[PDB]
Amino acid sequence: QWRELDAATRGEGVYLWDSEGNKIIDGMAGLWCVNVGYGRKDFAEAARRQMEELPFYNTFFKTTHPAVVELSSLLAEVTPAGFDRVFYTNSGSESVDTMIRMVRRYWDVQGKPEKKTLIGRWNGYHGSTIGGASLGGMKYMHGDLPIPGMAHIEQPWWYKHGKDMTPDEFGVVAARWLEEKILEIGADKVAAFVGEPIQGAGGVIVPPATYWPEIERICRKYDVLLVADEVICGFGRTGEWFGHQHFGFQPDLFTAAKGLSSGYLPIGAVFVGKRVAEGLIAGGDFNHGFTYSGHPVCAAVAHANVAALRDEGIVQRVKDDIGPYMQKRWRETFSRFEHVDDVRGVGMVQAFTLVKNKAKRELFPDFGEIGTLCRDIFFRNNLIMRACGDHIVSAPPLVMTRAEVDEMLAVAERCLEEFEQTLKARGLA
Amino acid sequence: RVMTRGEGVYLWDSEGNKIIDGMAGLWCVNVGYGRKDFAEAARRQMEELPFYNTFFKTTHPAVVELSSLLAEVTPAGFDRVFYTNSGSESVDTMIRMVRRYWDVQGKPEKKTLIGRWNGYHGSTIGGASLGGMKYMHEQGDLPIPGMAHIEQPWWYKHGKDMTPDEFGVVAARWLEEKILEIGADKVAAFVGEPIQGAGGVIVPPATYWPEIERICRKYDVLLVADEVICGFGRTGEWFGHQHFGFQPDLFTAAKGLSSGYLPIGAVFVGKRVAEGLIAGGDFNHGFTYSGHPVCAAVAHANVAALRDEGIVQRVKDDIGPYMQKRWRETFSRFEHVDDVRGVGMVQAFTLVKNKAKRELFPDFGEIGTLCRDIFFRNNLIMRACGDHIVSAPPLVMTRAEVDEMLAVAERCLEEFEQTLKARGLA
Repeated sequence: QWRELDAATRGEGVYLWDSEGNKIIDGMAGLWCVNVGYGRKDFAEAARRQMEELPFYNTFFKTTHPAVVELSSLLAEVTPAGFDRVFYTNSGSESVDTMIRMVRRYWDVQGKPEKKTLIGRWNGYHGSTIGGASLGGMKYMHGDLPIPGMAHIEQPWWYKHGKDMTPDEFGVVAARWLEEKILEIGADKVAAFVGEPIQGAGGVIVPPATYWPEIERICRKYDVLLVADEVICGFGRTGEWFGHQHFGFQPDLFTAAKGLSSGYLPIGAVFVGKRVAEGLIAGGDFNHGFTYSGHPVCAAVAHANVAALRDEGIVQRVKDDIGPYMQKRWRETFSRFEHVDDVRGVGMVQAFTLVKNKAKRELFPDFGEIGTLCRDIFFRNNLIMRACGDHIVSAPPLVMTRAEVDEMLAVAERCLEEFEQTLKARGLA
Repeated sequence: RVMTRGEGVYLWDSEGNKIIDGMAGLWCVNVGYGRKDFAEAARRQMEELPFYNTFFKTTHPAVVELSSLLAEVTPAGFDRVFYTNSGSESVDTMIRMVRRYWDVQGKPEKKTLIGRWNGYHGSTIGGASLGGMKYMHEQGDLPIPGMAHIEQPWWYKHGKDMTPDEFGVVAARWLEEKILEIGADKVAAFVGEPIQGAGGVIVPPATYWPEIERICRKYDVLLVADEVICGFGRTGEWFGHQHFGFQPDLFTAAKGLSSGYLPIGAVFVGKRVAEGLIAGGDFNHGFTYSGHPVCAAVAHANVAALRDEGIVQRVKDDIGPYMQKRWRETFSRFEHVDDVRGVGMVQAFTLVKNKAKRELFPDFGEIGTLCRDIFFRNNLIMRACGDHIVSAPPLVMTRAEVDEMLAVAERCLEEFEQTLKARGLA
């Protein structure tokens, strides 16, 4: 009946439940976002409390809503220095859209109305808004997109574009693709470069260690703003509070998604560095949001989420305990298989790639076909892992226990033992 | 001044001063404040299942339940809804659907959407482009391609010697002339708020929309209503386009769907367009898996209340007519107030330099801020859109509360007139 109306039961910890009684291991944590796992009844209480006390705070008053002030203050403590001014929204997509406007408007204030082009990457994802889909580098997205002033460079995907280079060597090369694009367009027309510290929807593409430092060198060289999209890597996913902290680059601003509330309520934000912030304040355009922005109820729940991620040592636990454990076990489990390679990951994000031949580094034809097939197995065994093309990705709730990790891998191991079984059964060597 | 509480149509500050909210948050708090039963709906849903995954072949029940409910309050033909987080996202999504739709029909050149100057459709790059705010077209480098604009049906300004009913036909035909200037083969849709809200509650003549609709059909152009404000009982009908009597192919909604208690939005897709998108496959995912359970649960409670408690029906039959009658009885006498207008529970008027010449004050907006500051000093929230003064209080407002709000409002304008003459601006 539910399927019928749709076409026209529970969650707790890292587990989900169906009406058939079967438990389900959610290795995706909703949409990369449910970082503290499900069943957080103190979040529900924080939401109720706020929706019964003050669910609104109107412009009429000089001040701003307490819960927002309280959230802004807590976030300042967990975010790196120079990000006191935050701009709240309802989603990561809206975050990206907003920062696209802030980026262009900033240069206007700086008396450089030519600097409007943002450079993204192919296979990069930055939301579903028109501007967001334009900044992204997905094909099946490209509403007459992209909009003007949007350019793209190739992604740091060593396995495919690495040739005979070492990852670190390929990191420099891949990063200098940006320099090439900048000189092609003209630095005076380039406003910013935007990238996920790790490409999420693109199949968890982890760039070499040399990549981001080189991207930053180039940005600073040509006076191009550096923007990180923490949509997925945000809030402990890599072990650090933010992806750009792990890879060691400092963006002028960055975008966050509902991971900020572990997906319990819709919310997002753009964190604006001092340099850019003073530019926007000098303009006066986004001053209304730096003050009045943020839905009270969502702020309250988001506050409790952040407070929990820090106070309960969930984030620190990813960097010290469960992260290193997940990476070692992930690599121990998937390195045996004949059609699995490029096993990768950091903190609580992992992935690998289904391949025809590991020796040749030969990918399967019709990139995506074999991935979906492997996904179907995962879904028959009540294990949720996502297939981005022929990439299998993982991103469970950060509070997952070592025991729960082994359990998940145990199931995943079966699925692949079967995957290669079906593979050879269909004649796909 | 610190806000402590909200109850019904009032806001209370830290000192105990009562504040009449004549704007209902942002045109959205329709059932009023102090709704503790919604808090329960949210609480319950968030403890049980505050999310849903695409592993199953099902859609979260709370969402299905909401969809099923909305289908009963929306006109026939609107069975499929695409949920979002805000009115802005709805507009942006609607833009992508409209264009994707014509791609399915083999008409890839049919991509230009037409809006109106002084129109408002969110704050996203696409929404701002479709909107007609000039102070908003420069920032962000707007508008984006495939976006055009026609003049607004503002009679007081562009009415000349025509009667409103005649002006309504002329204003509507601006759409046709634009379509022909661009070429019908390039026009994907026309988009408009049934009543321009942020523009200053611009109520078009009764002849406007019916003519707009005829033109859209004539040139095979999609018609899109933006119910960001008129939605959910504002005009007395569940949706503005119902009041003015036109059937859009899709319409967008904002957090009024949950009375602003939680961020939520939706795109309502008619038969024609829905069937089209399904043939594509681009959006088929969101017609089922889109929507946040908690927000959906609070929306369900809001919509259920709006209907089951006769709140909307009451606007149409009781407080609406009363509000309009009283609104006009109150402001008609003032020398520098004209174009007293409104319907249901959205009203407005315009501060003018001289009613005779229909002359407006210079620097449209300077005088609106002056008058607005008076409302605020007296703990009354009514918005100023230029020299336009607008009002859209909670639909559950009682008659006595209407009289109270109008009493203070009249007091503020008596002052306005005096400070106008004192400053030699009469």
